[PDB]
Amino acid sequence: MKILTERGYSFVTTAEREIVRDIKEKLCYVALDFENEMATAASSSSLEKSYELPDGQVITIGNERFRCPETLFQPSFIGMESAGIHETTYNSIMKCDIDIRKDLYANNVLSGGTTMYPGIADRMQKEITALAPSTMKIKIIAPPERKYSVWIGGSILASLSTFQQMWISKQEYDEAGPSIVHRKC
Amino acid sequence: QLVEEELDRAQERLATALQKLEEAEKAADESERGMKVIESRAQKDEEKMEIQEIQLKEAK
Ligand SMILES: Nc1ncnc2c1ncn2[C@@H]1O[C@H](COP(=O)(O)OP(=O)(O)O)[C@@H](O)[C@H]1O
Repeated sequence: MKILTERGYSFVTTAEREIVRDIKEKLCYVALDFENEMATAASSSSLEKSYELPDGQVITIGNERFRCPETLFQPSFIGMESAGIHETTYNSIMKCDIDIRKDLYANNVLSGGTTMYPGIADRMQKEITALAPSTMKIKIIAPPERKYSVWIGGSILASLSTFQQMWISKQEYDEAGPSIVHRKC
Repeated sequence: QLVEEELDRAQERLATALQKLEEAEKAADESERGMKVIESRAQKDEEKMEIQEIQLKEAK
């Protein structure tokens, strides 16, 4: 919403925020190499696509398409101090015991909606490969339905027979108070 | 006789005009049908083209 104002389009309402969310879900992708992608978009106009708001009024966006999700890898674009998702993944790995991180390097599982951009698995693998030692096999696992992985796994879990003793019954709550939840389960 | 001759001649010509209008609106209907099917086809083709071009992008 903030980066689209430099082309003239101004979305300020909450409804317009929903419109911009739809634009993001339809036109944005992750660039494998950000710098030369930027130079390419500057040179030609083959990256420009068009979107039609729900009153006519087509809008055309250029390098915004990949500048929007690039923030995941350079969170300094929005004034945050953290590191990109590739770097926090690598740090979380390197915070684990040296014997399991070879098997962690090869089972990076992606989940949730924000991991649905075209080309995010390739960029992620490139970055982690550049960070990790040159002997490990980096494998990014990105299922085609990863937007509902949490719900699917939750149904699998709640269906297990060995899980039917892990519920928090009403009686346990009546005994222990709301603090039952984290104190035991 | 001028009154009644203008009357019935203009009336039958008005009938011909309304039939021409019905023909014109049916032409509008068929043209609109062609337009809608063709634009839907164009939409499908364009979205598939975009999928395939980005697939070549990732592949290469
Ligand atoms: N195809 C897509 N491409 C890019 N982003 C998407 C896509 N689909 C959803 N999103 C983003 O994912 C978010 C919703 O994802 P979701 O996993 O449902 O989050 P939550 O689990 O918190 O509800 C939205 O903010 C939207 O911007």
